[PDB]
Amino acid sequence: HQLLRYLLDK
Amino acid sequence: MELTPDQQTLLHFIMDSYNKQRMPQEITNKILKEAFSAEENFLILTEMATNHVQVLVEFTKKLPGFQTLDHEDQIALLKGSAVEAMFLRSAEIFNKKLPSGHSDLLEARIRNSGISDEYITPMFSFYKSIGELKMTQEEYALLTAIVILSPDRQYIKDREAVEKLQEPLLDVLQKLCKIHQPENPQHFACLLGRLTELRTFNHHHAEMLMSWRVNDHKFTPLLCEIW
Ligand SMILES: CC(=O)Nc1cccc(N(C(=O)c2ccc(Cl)cc2)[C@H](C(=O)NC2CCCCC2)C2CCCCC2)c1
Repeated sequence: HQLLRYLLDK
Repeated sequence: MELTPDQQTLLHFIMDSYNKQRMPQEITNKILKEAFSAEENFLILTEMATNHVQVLVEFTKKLPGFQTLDHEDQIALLKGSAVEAMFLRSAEIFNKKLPSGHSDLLEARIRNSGISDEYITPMFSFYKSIGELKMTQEEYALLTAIVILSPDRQYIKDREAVEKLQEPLLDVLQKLCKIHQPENPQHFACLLGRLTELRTFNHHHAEMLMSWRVNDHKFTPLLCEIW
């Protein structure tokens, strides 16, 4: 979830 | 008959973010230059998978109403649709974006990446079935959006919020089918047939990943840890 959360909240 | 001003607006917002997508030159140059070993061919497919994830997220963020959804449901939608969106984008790249020589080289690389035929054959079968439909850019962009905004994915808390986003996309796709193919009343049904065929790739994909757990060459922690 860390990678998806980063790309989504960028 | 025509799309209402609101449907034209909705389709325009979907077309705009979809057209921004581009397969980078460095990946294209690798398909042409790198060694034909199973390790190098697999490394090219790893680069394509990581690129797809980045492209998918940027596209999804610009989908009308997506950013109005609860943050956890936004994650759940991206997680549940990533595999189906990959096959849809891959179909378009193979059948429209890559030149005949480049795609023949990519297929050679895929067929020699150390991946079993069981996970290669349904993939090329799907590319042929999709190519037979002679799909427009509008149909590719709408189908991709419909796949991402699926209200039946696991771990979504507010499914009704997602239904309100997907229903107007389905109305738009059916209206475009009635406008551009009036002599073929079954054209919309053919597009829904691709949605059901896409869903079968989730179990094929999960089976493929589960088998790499005892392999040192194919195991990619970045993608495996999520999917
Ligand atoms: C059944 C099946 O998936 N077959 C099958 C065959 C060949 C390459 C692939 N993959 C592709 O990315 C791919 C690449 C190019 C094409 Cl034209 C088609 C597909 C793998 C994949 O499933 N990636 C997913 C992306 C979205 C997030 C979950 C991971 C990838 C996993 C990591 C190591 C390299 C290979 C998949």
